[PDB]
Amino acid sequence: VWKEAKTTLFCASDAKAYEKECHNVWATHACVPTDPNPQEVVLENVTENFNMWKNDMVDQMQEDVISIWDQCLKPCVKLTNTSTLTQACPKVTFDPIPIHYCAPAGYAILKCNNKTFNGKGPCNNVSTVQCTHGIKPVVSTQLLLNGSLAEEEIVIRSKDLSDNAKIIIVQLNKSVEIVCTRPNDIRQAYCNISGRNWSEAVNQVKKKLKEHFPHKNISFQSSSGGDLEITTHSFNCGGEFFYCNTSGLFNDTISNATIMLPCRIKQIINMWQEVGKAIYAPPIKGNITCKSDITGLLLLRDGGDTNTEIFRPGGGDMRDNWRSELYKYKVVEI
Amino acid sequence: QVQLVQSGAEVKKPGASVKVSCKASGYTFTGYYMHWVRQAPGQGLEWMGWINPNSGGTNYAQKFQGRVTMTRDTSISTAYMELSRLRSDDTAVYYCARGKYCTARDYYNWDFQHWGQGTLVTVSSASTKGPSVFPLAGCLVKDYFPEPVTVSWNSGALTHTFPAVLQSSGLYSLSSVTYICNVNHKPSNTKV
Amino acid sequence: EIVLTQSPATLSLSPGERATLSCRASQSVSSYLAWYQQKPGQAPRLLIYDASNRATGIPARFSGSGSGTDFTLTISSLEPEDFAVYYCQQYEFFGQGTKLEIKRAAPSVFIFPPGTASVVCLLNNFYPREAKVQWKVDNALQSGNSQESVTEQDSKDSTYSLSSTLTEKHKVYACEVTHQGLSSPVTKSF
Ligand SMILES: *[C@@H]1O[C@H](CO)[C@@H](O[C@@H]2O[C@H](CO)[C@@H](O[C@@H]3O[C@H](CO)[C@@H](O)[C@H](O)[C@@H]3O)[C@H](O)[C@H]2NC(C)=O)[C@H](O)[C@H]1NC(C)=O
Ligand SMILES: *[C@@H]1O[C@H](CO)[C@@H](O)[C@H](O)[C@H]1NC(C)=O
Ligand SMILES: *[C@@H]1O[C@H](CO)[C@@H](O)[C@H](O)[C@H]1NC(C)=O
Ligand SMILES: *[C@@H]1O[C@H](CO)[C@@H](O)[C@H](O)[C@H]1NC(C)=O
Repeated sequence: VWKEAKTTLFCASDAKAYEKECHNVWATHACVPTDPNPQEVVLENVTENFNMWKNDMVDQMQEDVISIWDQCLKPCVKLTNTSTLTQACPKVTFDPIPIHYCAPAGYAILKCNNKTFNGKGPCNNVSTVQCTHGIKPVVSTQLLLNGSLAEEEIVIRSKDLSDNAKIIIVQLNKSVEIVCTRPNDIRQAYCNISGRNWSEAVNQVKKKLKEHFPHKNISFQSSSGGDLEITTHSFNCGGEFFYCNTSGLFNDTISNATIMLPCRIKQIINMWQEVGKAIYAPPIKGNITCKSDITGLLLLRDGGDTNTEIFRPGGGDMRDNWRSELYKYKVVEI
Repeated sequence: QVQLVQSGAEVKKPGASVKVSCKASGYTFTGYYMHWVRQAPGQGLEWMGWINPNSGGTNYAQKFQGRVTMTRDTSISTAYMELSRLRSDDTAVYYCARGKYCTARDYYNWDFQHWGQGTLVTVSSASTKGPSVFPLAGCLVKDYFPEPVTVSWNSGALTHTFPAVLQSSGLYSLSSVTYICNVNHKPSNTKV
Repeated sequence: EIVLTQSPATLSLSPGERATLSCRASQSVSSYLAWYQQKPGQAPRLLIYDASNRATGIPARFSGSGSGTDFTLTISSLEPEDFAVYYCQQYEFFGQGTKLEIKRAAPSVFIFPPGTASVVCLLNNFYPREAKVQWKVDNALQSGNSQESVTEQDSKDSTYSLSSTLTEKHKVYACEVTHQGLSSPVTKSF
């Protein structure tokens, strides 16, 4: 009836032309209004193969989130070893909005509703939709923010878990609030999180993790090395780049409920769209603040003989960030 | 014309740190993980870790953490390995090695298709020392440091030079079996 | 996390013969395995990737097989350039190595007299590799005060050679050599 195929998806968002948010401006030019009533047809007695790691929908969501950044967050000067660029650098309003990815005629999207699918393999309870759920293009590292949350229990997703060179996406199932603020070292900011809520998460997952290993103890430690983007929970909030220090989130002793993360606001950043540095104008005046929901984690397991298996926060290609939401989906040609 | 080239042999004393270089050519440096692997004399291979040159991300073998640091400089296609707080048994030849496939291919990355030439180290309390050469009525080339030494007979006109052994003194000794043996120890500029 | 065991420890054959090398993964579930050849003082060379694919520049006489826990490297006909040490590898993990040797001699034994005295015993061009050197000083068996080393197999006769060094009180210095090619131990002395 259908085959795995590739083509040109299209995006859909509930974006008003009234708004000045940069994300909205981009959507109004490249997305169509969300179909109001979506008709999804579960398919009885069917099983379909899925590989989140070979999914070309990601490749497209990548291109698009680059697109927004290209217009949404223009750097004053961006440096590569081929090219130097200096240009207009305005500050813009900035709030990520969900994005849906629909299929044109001749094609449809298949979704895996199994609450525990790892992302590579067949799926018993498969449905069919004309458009993904709405995914907020959050760019972040170590911690996955504002995503979807696992329906029932924690899910560990990797291509080859024995390969210590492959990202480990973790989809939590109980979110954890995080509040990051720069108030009005003077580019210093901070985040607050509930130790108890975070530790509870760290355990539910450290428990889930030994399930994939034989009678091995689990440990959490800070990153082994890398650019500040990797070695910190890095992100943008209000067009400002926070780099926050998760040494108090990745530890085998989890402190009091409220724990405080030192952050710093950077004008120079190593780019994820490309290999280079982008320089940005200093932070705007004001109380820049961002309450976020941690929905998943990115991690890496130390290799080499160990009696403990250690995991460390890992930034990765952003695509992984898209993978975390586009795991459930595939593209079929009728 | 893919090439990987490493810094020259280095000799350091116990308790010190070392930084080995690995200069890459013939490909996009950020496109491929560079791993590090070492080899004790006559022994197997021991993997040390890998680095992602796009991001700087690392993974280290648990055996050494905080004794080893891996880095990159994308501007000069060069990877670096730093091993601190050296033990005598860290004496080994060090190789860097590239996976066959680009990170973007996401396939099985641990097929080491390209290797550097290796970097010989020596963790020792010993100091450079020329050999004494005694006749085997061959020649016994005793009490030198570090490796290596070369031996010829009759200036190359007479064509078994044995592998050296490491004595408890920390100095090497080897044997090679008118007859004249020409012994050269470059580190000490000795020629007998 | 995983251990690799290759067997045998040493493989001795002749050109034209079929070569089979085994690598057994301990408890492993992966199906990826690479094979490497190494010659002395040289970098390893990747022979086979992903278990069953020949690397570029590798001759057709090399084959890989296996999945699961037991894997095989096959060389249809040994050539002179094919004798070397062989490693398997999976993920970050390496096997202990297999030495592939030319299979084919009693040693010729020589003793050399010397604040220090070094006495040297030479065993020249013998096969097989197994050999025993015993130092005797005034007919007393020595222990703890000698070191030895052995050459790589000779490129012309495939033999090994061995040098042992023992490092005024005593009169008779002897090296006694035992080897299968000798119907009884040979003693060289001064
Ligand atoms: C994850 O999603 C939440 C929303 O569900 C994001 O929170 C939003 O954060 C932005 C600032 O980062 C807020 O916009 C700002 O609001 C203040 C006060 O209203 C205003 O002075 C600024 O000009 C700007 O408009 C937004 O109100 C807030 N929304 C909610 C519901 O809290 C959060 O930032 C997201 N996380 C990441 C990493 O993007
Ligand atoms: C920059 O990278 C290019 C290839 O991407 C390379 O050819 C060039 O040598 C690099 N520039 C340097 C070495 O500074
Ligand atoms: C999440 O899943 C874990 C097991 O993986 C379970 O212990 C926990 O109760 C779940 N939380 C919620 C809110 O369902
Ligand atoms: C995080 O904080 C710890 C101590 O609070 C510090 O040692 C470490 O260098 C910091 N890491 C980063 C990436 O700032």
